[PDB]
Formats: sequence, C-alpha cells, structure tokens
Amino acid sequence: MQEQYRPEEIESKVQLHWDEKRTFEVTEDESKEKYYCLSMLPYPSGRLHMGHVRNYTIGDVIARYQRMLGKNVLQPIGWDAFGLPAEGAAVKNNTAPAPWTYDNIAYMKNQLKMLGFGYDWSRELATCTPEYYRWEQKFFTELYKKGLVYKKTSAVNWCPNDQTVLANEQVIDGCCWRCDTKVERKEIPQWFIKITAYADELLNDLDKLDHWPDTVKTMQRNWIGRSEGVEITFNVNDYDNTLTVYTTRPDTFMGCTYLAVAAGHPLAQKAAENNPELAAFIDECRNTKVAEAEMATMEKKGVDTGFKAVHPLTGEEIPVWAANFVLMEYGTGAVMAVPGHDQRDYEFASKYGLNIKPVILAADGSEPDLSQQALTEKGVLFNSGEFNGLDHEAAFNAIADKLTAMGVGERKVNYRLRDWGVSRQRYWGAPIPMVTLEDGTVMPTPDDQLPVILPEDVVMDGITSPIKADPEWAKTTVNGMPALRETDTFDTFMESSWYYARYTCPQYKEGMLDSEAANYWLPVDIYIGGIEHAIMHLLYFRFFHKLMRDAGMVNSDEPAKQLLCQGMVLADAFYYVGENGERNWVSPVDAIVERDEKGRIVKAKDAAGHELVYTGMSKMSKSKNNGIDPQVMVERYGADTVRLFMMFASPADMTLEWQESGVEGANRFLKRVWKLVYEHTAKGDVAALNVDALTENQKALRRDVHKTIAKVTDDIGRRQTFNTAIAAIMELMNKLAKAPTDGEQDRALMQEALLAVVRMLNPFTPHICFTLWQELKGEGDIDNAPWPVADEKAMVEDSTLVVVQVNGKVRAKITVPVDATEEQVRERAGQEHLVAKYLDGVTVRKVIYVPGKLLNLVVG
RNA sequence: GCCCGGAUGGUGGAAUCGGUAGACACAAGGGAUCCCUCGGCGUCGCGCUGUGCGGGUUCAAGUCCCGCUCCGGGCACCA
Ligand SMILES: CC(C)[C@@H](O)[C@H](O)C(=O)NP(=O)(O)OC[C@@H]1C[C@H](O)[C@H](n2cnc3c(N)ncnc32)O1
Ligand SMILES: [Mg+2]
Ligand SMILES: [Mg+2]
Ligand SMILES: [Mg+2]
Ligand SMILES: [Mg+2]
Ligand SMILES: [Mg+2]
Ligand SMILES: [Zn+2]
Repeated sequence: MQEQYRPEEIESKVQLHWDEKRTFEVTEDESKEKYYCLSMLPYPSGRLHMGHVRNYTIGDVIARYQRMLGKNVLQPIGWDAFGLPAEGAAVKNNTAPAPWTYDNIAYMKNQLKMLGFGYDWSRELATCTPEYYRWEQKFFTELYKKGLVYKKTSAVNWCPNDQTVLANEQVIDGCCWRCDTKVERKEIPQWFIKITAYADELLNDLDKLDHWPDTVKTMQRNWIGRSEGVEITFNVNDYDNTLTVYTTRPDTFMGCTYLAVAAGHPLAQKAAENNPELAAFIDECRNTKVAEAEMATMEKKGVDTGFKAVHPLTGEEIPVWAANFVLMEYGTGAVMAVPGHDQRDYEFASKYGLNIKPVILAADGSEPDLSQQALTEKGVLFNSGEFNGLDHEAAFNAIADKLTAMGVGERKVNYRLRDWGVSRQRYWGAPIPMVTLEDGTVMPTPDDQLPVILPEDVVMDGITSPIKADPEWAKTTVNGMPALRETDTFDTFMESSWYYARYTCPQYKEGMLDSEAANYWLPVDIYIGGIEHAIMHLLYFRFFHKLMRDAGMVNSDEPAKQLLCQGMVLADAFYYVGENGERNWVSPVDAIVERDEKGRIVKAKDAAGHELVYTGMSKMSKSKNNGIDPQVMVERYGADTVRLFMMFASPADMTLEWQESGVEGANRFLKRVWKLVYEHTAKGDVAALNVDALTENQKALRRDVHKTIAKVTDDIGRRQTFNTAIAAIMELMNKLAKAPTDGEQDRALMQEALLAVVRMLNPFTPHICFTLWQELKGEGDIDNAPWPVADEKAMVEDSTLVVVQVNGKVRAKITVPVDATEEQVRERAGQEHLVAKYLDGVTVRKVIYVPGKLLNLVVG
C-alpha cells in the first residue's frame, strides 16, 4: 500500500475490474430478493453537469447499499435521446441530429463510467433507436384501436415567415429566436391520448403511494384538478347556436351578469363581421402566446360582442363578451361570470361597467358591501328568486336539479388535466404510425410496416423537417391503395414514459416487454430524479404503467414504490442578445461578474466585452448553457472526492446552489482514511478481539463505532440524509485517529472499526473503499461484503446527559444515571453553582422534565 | 397570476418526534502534516443577544400557526 492516496492509480483499475467481472450485470435470479434502483435517464446534450452527478450518485449510493444488504440490484442506464436540442445543435454545427446525439452518448457514457456508477451496461438503451421506438409505435396503434387516441385541433406557436412550429422555449417575448417577427397561434390537428380516461385512477392511487413525498402527491392532485360542477347551456338571441359553460359554483348562478367567450369562438367571429373594434381585438388575440403563465398575467381585456345570452332562470338578456383570457381548446370556449362573488370577474366588470349583482349575504345576514371587492365566501343566497335562504350545498343541489329538469344543465365532473398532446412537427423524434389513404380515411400504420423508421441520414435547414420536405418519404400502400404516412413525430415524453420497463428486457425482440422479466423486476423500488419532473413526467409515467397493466403486460397498479426527488442543482445563468435578435447564453465559468455585499451579482460581462443579462440562479440546463461539467474536478481530485462532496454538501431533497469551494473537505477526509488504514495495516495482522476483556476506554470507542453503524444505516436507509451519514463517519474517523494502537486489543478494535468505516463509505467512495478493503484483508470484493450491523450489547449506556435550563436558558449539563428519578435530577441540578445562582431568591413555579434529556425549572 | 418548495455564522450545512442553536466541513485569522480561534454586542473561569422580516400558540419555536419580503421548481412544445 502506497502511503499517498492516488486516485489516478486506483479509480480506473477498479472500473476496469467491474467491467471485466461484469460486477453490476444482473439477471432474473429467483434465489435473491430483487431491488430495482432507477435513476431518471440522461438526455445526451453533450456533457454531464452537476445535476446529473447528484442524481446518479444518490442512485449509486443506494444501489451499492442494497447490494451490500444481499439484494440483486438492477441499476440501469440509458439515453433519452430524441428531442429539440439535437435539432438546433445540428444546424449550427453542420451535422445531423443522429450523429450528434450518438457522439454525445459516447462522451457522456465515458464520463459516467469515470464516476464509477455501478450500472448494468448490458441493459443500455438509446430511445432514438428503432429497436426501442418500434414498440411505442406498435403500442400507439393498439391504443388507437382501443379508442384511447383521437385527433383534434390544438394551438401551436407559429412563425408566419419561417412557417415553423415553435416550442415555448424558442418563443422569446412573443417573438422568435431566429429572425424577428410576431409569433402567432395557429390551430393545428394533432393526436391526443386520453389520459383523462385515467384521471380518477391517477388521482386516487396517490393514496397508496405512502413512500412518495406529499410535495409531489399534492402538485399532482392540483394539476389533475378534479372538480364537481354543472354544465349550463344558454340560448343566444340572434344566433342559432347555444353556448355552454361549466361552473363549480352553480349556487351563485342568479348573479351571473355576463358571459365571456374566447377570441376564436364562432359567436365572436360572427359578431366580428359587423364590428371593427371586435375584429381588431380577435386579431390581437392570435398573438396571445400558448403558455398558462402568460394567459394569467396579461392585462385582462374584453370587447362586447353585441350578442345577448338569455339567463335560463331569470330570463334577462346578458351580454356576451369576447375575452383574451378564455380559450377555445380548454373547454366549451365560454365561461360565465359572477362578479359579485368571483374577484377576477369583479375586476373585469369594474373595468367595463358590467353589472355587479349580489346574491350571497354577508356573514351577519346583511347585504354585502361590494363597492371595493367581491364577496368570495360561500354563504346564504338572496336576490335569487326561489333559491333565497339556501346555503351552498342546498343551492348547488336546488339549482342543479332545476337546470337539469329544464334540460339546460347537468352535473358534470371536470378535470384541469387535459389530454396528452403527443404530436410534434419536428424531425428528431419517433414517427407517429398513422396513415391517410387515398380514400381520405385515416388508420394506423399496418403491423407489417412497423417500425416506421426515421431516416437518420439527413440534410437539415432549421425550417422544415426532412420527412416533411421529401415528397417520396411519406408514400406507402395500405389496403391495396396509395397512402401517406404521418410526418409528425412523437412528444419525447413518450419514450421516457416506459423506458423503466424496457430496461428489464432491452434485447427482447418478440414484444415490447418480456412480462416474465418485467414482473421479476417491477415495480421500481426507488425512482431517483429531480423535483423538476414531479408533475408532467411522473404523471405520464404512472399513466403508461397503467396502460400496460391494462394490456396485461404488468402486474402492479403503480410503477414505483418509492420516489426520491432531489432538489435542483442551480447555477448562475447569463445571456447577451446577438446582432440578429437571438439570446446567446454564456457559461458562468466565462462570465466576469462584480458582486454585492450580500453576494448578489450586480454587473456581468463576457470576456469578449458583451454585456450579460443575469437571469438568476436556475437549474443547471442544456438550454441555458449554465451546466457545470464535473470532468475537471474528477480529473483533479478523483471521482470518489466529487461523489462524496456532492453527497456531503446538502441533503438530496434541498435545492443546491452549486459551488466548487468545499471539495477540499471531501478530498482531505479521504486522505485521512487512507492514512489511518495505511498506518494500521503497516503494523500487520491483528489478534481476534476479546470483547469480554475490554477497557472502559476501549468499550467507549467500540460503543461509538456501533452507534455510528446504526446511525449511518438509518440515515441512508430510512431518512436518505446522506450528508449527515457522512458527518457521522467523519466524527468516528476523528475519534479513531486519536485512538491508541500499541496493544493487541487496541489494534483488534481498530481492525473492526476500520472494516466498518470502509464498508459504510463504500456507497459514496467505492474506488478507495474497494482498495482499502483489500488492504484490511476483508473477505472478497467489497461490492459483495455484508453491510455492517450494529450490536445492541456493544452500545448500552448507564449514564445520560441532562441539560439543565432555568427559565429556558441552559445553565448546566450533568450526567445522570439512566434509572434516576426527576427528584434526583433536581437535587443534582441544585448542586451546580450556575443553577443555584438563578434559583436564589426565587420560587420554582413549574418543573419540566424530559426524562434523560432536559430539566427546565421555571422560576420567579 | 396559480400550485409546490425555500431563507440558520464569511460559506455549505446540523439540530430526526416542539426540548443544548451553529454538529460536520469549507474559508479566514493565529500558533507549531498537526493544534487553536472563529454569529454579534458587552462582569469573559461571565452575561446579553441571535435561525430572512412582522406577529401568535406553548414552560419552550430553527421546528407548529397567520402574515410580509426575497428566491427556486412547475405551469402542459425544454426534457
Ligand atoms: C426521465 C426523463 C423525462 C428525464 O430524465 C429527461 O430525460 C431529462 O431530464 N434528462 P436530463 O436533463 O439529462 O436529466 C436527467 C435527470 C433528470 C433529473 O431531474 C436530473 N437532473 C437534471 N438536471 C438537474 C438539475 N439541474 N438538478 C438536479 N437534477 C437534475 O437528472
Ligand atoms: Mg442557506
Ligand atoms: Mg444566511
Ligand atoms: Mg433549540
Ligand atoms: Mg455564541
Ligand atoms: Mg427572525
Ligand atoms: Zn421567426
């Protein structure tokens, strides 16, 4: 053993050993309890960043821990390889997306290997390969045939010049990120999967997920947004079509004083034929961008349509207004307004002079003051004809029943959750296996024509997808007739929704899943990812799991028993605007920055002299060029130091503002462990430890080793606070460095301790541990060593520390036999001069005794 | 705007079930790879104060409640 710890002479040697022994390659071994430890697969943007490093270290820590408990652990890795970033990057770099992606995969695979994550490389998948996506295509066709897929018109950001569909990220201030002109909404026919058919199940099964955090379960409930209400239909006077609204507040219905209607509503359109203010307004609205955040912050605006709906119950004509905040796609395109009791409606009505009609009494039974704002509280009705005096429940029911009897209303369940738009009009994605025949009929691509392969050998131009530009490509024949294949491609969450199941049988050719292998490994025991994916991805993932259950592909109702959503790793993000409009994102490594007394960035320049817009600390990201690559730290300090640092900096669930400073802590600590092992083992073999004949000083030390094993075990296995586990190991290491090591018992004890420390560290820093384990003459390779177990007999204590407070303020700390009464603790407490000092002249009014821990004498 | 989080020393963080605030480290300063000091203010072998800010509940709040400021995640085409 070398005196000096040299990660360059260790890490690659140990990685080579795992590659060659196939250490982490697993099969469906029925002799072992499985454990499936899954980390959210990487998108191959080119480099890892520290967000990746935290995700996969947490996951590797757990997979190694579970292996040491004797489990057969599948920890798989793969690439979520389709998507937008490959398209811009290929244009700019004069490549195609495929070759760019596969190069990023190779680079990034090498970085993963160099961090030493124990992945089963034999199960490596890339989602952009037809061996993968053929299965989701077949599955889609089966989903369409079972009536779970439909086509409708949906809004897309449209650049009228380039004639491109843009993602929201590419829309910058309602103008493009290429040339400059106003992006507009274009309604476009697209495919949707009826995730709403599973809304209730998705909502309800949250109650089974006892090992998913409440943050994620609440965000998902609120996203699905299930509601119980009433749909109501209105006639409109010089108009041949009815108008339907949904409300969850039918009780306030007599207070409905106007309807609002989406700029694109046929009623608005008709009215626009005879009204120039209106026409101009509808046309302003085509440049309302599709993004809920923008819908909800924009100044709310309306023009009167001149049409009047008839309130079904009161009979009065109420105005129909066209509004910039109501969308045709997200319901019936019409909403009803109750400005007396909805603050948003109140604001609109105040702005426009519409009737604000009160129908709920104030808390005292008087008519409410609506001069400043709405009375939003549920209450007793008045000014509501036959419904006066009813409360919320009863008014809901009475008004619902009446409208139903009249044939203009029905009780309806509503969800905020919309169906899943899975169409994209980009090239770099899996082709949607649908076809239009010469006939005009549309159908799934026939089975013998699956997969529909995306050609990878392409010339890109940024504007048009090659499969859309090549005329021949879409041509096929179906039912003996000419047909055109769909040139849209799948939303990439399609591939990431089922990868976890495909990792169980990635080389299986006869079907999407080998259910035998799927049912050995599933469900995922723990799914490690960022909080970023708490909603969209996790919901889609749960849904897809239920879809496959309903195809009889899987046993479980849910895909993942436990979920560990780490906080995001953040880094400062910067950009300057390029001379033709476009944001150029500069790495924080390259920004020159001046800082506040509070640490806040206050000026920011790139080295080229550009003035950088500082956007804040935000998730390390492919898109914002703010991802910090670990390569240089791994090369300087070693993978083990980087991994320990990441696990040490913060507990997984906190969000982390990345900084390199602090690494010296991990690195120096690893050098101390190395030194201690070196010094111990330079001395040779140890005698068997004689427990019954230990000193008190030796007993004490042995207690702390075992107390450290128990705590570390709890911290990793129950709390997932890795940072505190590592701190416990450091504390123990600090005691062990001051332990004498002359005698045989002292050395026997140090052997036991070090064998314990090196195993407890192995998940975090496995290359050094693998090596040290050998120096200690541990049995076998550490990857297979049992996790140390604490012995209860070694950690008994007859004494306990009691803090003594007077009036909540610590005045003494005393040691107290564990059998001590309160009365004896009092007396012992009285013996301390700093307790007597605050008791002289006063009366103890109340004693609080937390047995074995605290005495608060409340005095005066 | 809406949903979910968050704020503890110069810095990352610890306090797990309401019970010693600042473990463990980094950085910096001092002393000889190691030891020391290290929130702030002032009988220091003492005392007061202090967990973003404003209030509550409680013998007791970093923890629970209400509110405010600032900050992150998501908001359906970033993945
Ligand atoms: C499962 C699927 C939808 C995702 O995995 C998607 O392919 C993706 O996001 N890939 P990624 O950005 O490479 O990052 C891979 C994972 C996702 C997870 O949130 C984590 N991650 C990504 N970025 C961060 C980050 N900044 N902080 C903390 N964690 C981060 O690594
Ligand atoms: Mg902090
Ligand atoms: Mg602070
Ligand atoms: Mg306390
Ligand atoms: Mg102090
Ligand atoms: Mg405070
Ligand atoms: Zn443009």
